[PDB]
Amino acid sequence: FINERGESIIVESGDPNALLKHRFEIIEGRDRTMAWTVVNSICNTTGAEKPKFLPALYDYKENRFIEIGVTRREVHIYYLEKANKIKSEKTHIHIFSFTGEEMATKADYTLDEESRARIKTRLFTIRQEMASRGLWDSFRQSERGEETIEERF
Amino acid sequence: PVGISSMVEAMVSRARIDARIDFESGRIKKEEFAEIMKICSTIEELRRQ
Amino acid sequence: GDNTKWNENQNPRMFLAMITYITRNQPEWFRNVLSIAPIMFSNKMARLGKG
Amino acid sequence: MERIKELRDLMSQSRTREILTKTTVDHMAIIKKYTSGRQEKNPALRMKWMMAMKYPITADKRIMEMIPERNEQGQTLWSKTNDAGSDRVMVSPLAVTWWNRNGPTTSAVHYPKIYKTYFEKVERLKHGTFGPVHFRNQVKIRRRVDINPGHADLSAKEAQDVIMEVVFPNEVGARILTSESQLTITKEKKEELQDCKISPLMVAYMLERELVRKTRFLPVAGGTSSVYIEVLHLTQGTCWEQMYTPGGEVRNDDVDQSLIIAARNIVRRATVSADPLASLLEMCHSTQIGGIRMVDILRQNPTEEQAVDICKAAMGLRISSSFSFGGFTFKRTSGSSVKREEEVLTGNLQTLKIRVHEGYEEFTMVGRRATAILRKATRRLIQLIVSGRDEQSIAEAIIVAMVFSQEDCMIKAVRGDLNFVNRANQRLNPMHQLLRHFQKDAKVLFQNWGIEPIDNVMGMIGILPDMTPSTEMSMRGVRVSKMGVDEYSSTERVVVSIDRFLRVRDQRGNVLLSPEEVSETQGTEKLTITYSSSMMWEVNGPESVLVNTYQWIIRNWETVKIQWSQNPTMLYNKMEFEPFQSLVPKAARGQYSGFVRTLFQQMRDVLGTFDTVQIIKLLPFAAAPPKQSRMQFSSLTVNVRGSGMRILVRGNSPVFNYNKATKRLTVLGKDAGALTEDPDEGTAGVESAVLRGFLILGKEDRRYGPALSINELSNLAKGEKANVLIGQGDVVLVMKR
RNA sequence: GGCCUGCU
RNA sequence: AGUAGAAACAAGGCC
Repeated sequence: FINERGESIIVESGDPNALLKHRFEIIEGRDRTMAWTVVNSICNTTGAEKPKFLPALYDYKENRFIEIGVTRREVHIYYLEKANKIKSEKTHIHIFSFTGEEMATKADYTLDEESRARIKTRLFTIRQEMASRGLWDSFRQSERGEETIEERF
Repeated sequence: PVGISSMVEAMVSRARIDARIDFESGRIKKEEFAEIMKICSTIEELRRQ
Repeated sequence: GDNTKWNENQNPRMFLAMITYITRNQPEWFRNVLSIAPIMFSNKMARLGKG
Repeated sequence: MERIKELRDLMSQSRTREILTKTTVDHMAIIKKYTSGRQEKNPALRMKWMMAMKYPITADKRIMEMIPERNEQGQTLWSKTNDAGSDRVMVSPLAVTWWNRNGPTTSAVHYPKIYKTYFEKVERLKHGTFGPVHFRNQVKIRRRVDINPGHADLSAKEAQDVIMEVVFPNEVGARILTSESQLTITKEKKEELQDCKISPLMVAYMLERELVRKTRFLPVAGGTSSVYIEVLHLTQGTCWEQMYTPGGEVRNDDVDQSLIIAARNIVRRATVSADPLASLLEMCHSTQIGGIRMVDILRQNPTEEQAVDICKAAMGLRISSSFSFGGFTFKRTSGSSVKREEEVLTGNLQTLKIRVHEGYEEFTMVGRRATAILRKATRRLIQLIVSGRDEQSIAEAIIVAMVFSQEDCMIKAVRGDLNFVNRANQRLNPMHQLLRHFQKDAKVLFQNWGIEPIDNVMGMIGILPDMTPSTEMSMRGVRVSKMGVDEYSSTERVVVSIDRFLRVRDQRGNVLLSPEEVSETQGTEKLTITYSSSMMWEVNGPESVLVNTYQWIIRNWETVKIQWSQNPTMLYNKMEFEPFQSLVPKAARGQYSGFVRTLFQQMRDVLGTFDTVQIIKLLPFAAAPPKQSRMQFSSLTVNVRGSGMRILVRGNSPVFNYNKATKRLTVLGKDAGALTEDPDEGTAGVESAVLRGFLILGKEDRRYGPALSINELSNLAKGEKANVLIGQGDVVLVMKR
């Protein structure tokens, strides 16, 4: 939660205030229409360059987007595909693999390392549960066909 | 209009983003922002019932 | 010229044959969604009317 | 802010909440169109049967408070009874007219902007000029045309995207504009709408109407320019026809296209003419386009085209150069050359003499749908690069280049009956006959040219005899390319001579043009082609009697202008105006005469009033014996084809128009002399020779009341200024004497 | 008698 | 009766 100036309180839970001033504005998981509407609105008000593809979140203090992905393949190939996909990228890119490997552009991880550790713990626990179940290999070998959609009428 | 989000959710999201951008640079002030945000919160509460 | 009883002779099964010959070497889903129309028209029931 | 309050109030209830929550955004269209009332199968019957009832109209609830229950008499204007499935209340047309006569006012100054296409249409129609009507068979061919006068060259989807971005910046969605032209037009529109108070939907609809291009299948014959197709119903008939010149954006593109097609047609017709030079000169001097004469545009617009250049040279004006070949325009860029006057045989064994040229030389081919660059030597081709658009364009360019090379590989390929004589029994140019023979198909020229090796430099593509690129072996000297434009646009217009049969030549002795180069394609003009020719004066038509009369008074203006002032009775009683008077009807000769003589007399009386057009117009009507009268005229009838052509006293007409730009006078579509500038021409806005006993002080003013009419002016008296509507719907101020 | 409909 | 022509109107529904 940003405040009057460029800083955040980064509370743990249940600490609201009259000066909400949310530090992040989620873009992912809003529906394509609403996501693009908000992206165009913020780009117009700020006057930045609209990303060709839908980003994940947005930075208000710095006025740039952020892209976050989860990969089962090699991390470097996914990161470079993300970077080249984002033409004239003015938006930070962040990648979180299950094994814990992390990367970004310029290594400008503008986030609290405690959040990074929390997400790492969440991913590690998810990996533990998947390994106990046994679908982890299927997930690893099934990422290739997830992007493409085939009609099944 | 295209999209698959319920009408109330779309209306509330649009209202929230509009208020946010107005407050960031526009006419909307802190009092009106708080009032509209709390109204949207109670609208969401009524929806979720 | 002019054809007589045009509607009373275009059997929908011929339309299904045409639709299957048109859609050769096409994805199965497209073939099915196109073929469903003659299949439904071949079994149509004509509601009589006001009486 | 109130939006969310209304949303809360709406969701407070159960059914509204249920519909709000269950329905998604996609189902909004279905819910909007959800209605029980079905469409009218016979709208006309329902409308005729509905206006008989009371309250056949539905209006918003605001009528309840915006319009009284009853008007002065007591006729109900609205009823509280609600509509079937809406909150709209029922009102009667009395309500609509009550609004029109008593409703709240408003400033409609922005209405012309929102509906700019329709007002531009009216603007074009108001400034348009008409001409004579011709009865003649029309070959109404059916083709696709453009009905939108100002289409912005955008597809329907692209136009919709542009509208959404301009009017709804946030709702544009994922789409991002790509073409720079789209961005430029978007910026142009955005700058001019930085502050517009009308609703966004109306702006979006206007932009959609004035950007999307529309095409319809019409039986058009002559025109096809979007400005002309707009008035197709007025200039095209089963048997009749008319010349129309829309008063709008005389775009240089349309004018030059019309000029090019007219040049093509005139050259084609002159080719068969017995005396092409004289006939071409007279016809060029006897035709116009879009209301403007051919000579004016020709001397004004520089446009490169074989026929256009032929017309330019024919007039004796400055003429272009850069010789052409097979419809293509060649510009030498290196080397000398000399002819040799030699003899050879063909593959079909026919013997022939030709002139083969010397020296190595490079050339810059140009054309309508292609382009090329060539290097060659004496009888031998060295290299050829081509830049055509379609494959057959490259084939045409290649066969033209092969013919130009004069190689024996081409000479030993000619097979069949190729006779070098024209329809007129005129021996034909050999080169054009070969080039026409090899345009059906040049298969033998391809299998007989030869083969060489290539270095595979630049990754260049190989040649095709019959669409077979060969990337290691290929035709000798010939290359494959695709440039955007020729080297450069030439820089020199030359002098020339012409034979009787229109064989243009240069100062040295080489050949420059001929009636065989006129491409041949039969295009469609954009602006109407006023091809005046058969359209004539028989042996002595009005284009004769009348048109000529005005020409005589033009030529003798120098002594008529001074006889008009001193001893004018000896000018009216003149032996030259007698054929004219036979056309004026016998009943209205003396009335016209008294009218016109009083006009001229009070035009002499007051100083500072002199218009040569009025004197040149109204003299043939003052010939007759004078009968006095008290009335007034807006026009003057003359019997031309049992039909009364009306000549307007004030202003121009289709029968009498003086252009103020090129100073030509025009009778009935026929020129009748250039008119000269008298220095005593009163440029004071006053016109003393339009009304009988009244002057014209200028334009209208709202002080002296509404616009009186011509036939209700005797009510006035001494010194009584007033307003009058006359002419083509123009109001003016007048003053009695 | 009253209400409602004049393509349901 | 009348309109009309392969079936209808020449008033219908409810309290």
